Amino acid sequence: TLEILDITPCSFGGVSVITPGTNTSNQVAVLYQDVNCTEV
Amino acid sequence: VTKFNGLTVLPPLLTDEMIAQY
Ligand SMILES: *[C@@H]1O[C@H](CO)[C@@H](O)[C@H](O)[C@H]1NC(C)=O
Repeated sequence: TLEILDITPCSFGGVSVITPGTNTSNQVAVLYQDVNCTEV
Repeated sequence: VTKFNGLTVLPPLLTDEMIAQY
């Protein structure tokens, strides 16, 4: 069908781990850059 | 004043509105 489809590449982003001081705490926060969690 | 093969533009920590606030 003579229709136009835009192609944008698969989402990629550096995973950054937000870590409070290991002695202070053990919980973890993970960051997915420039990606909405709907895709995640 | 007026790139997807693994090249990522990390946003500034201070947003343009926040830089304007400074
Ligand atoms: C992520 O959420 C929806 C995906 O359905 C999208 O429309 C929205 O623009 C995205 N948010 C961003 C890129 O900040």
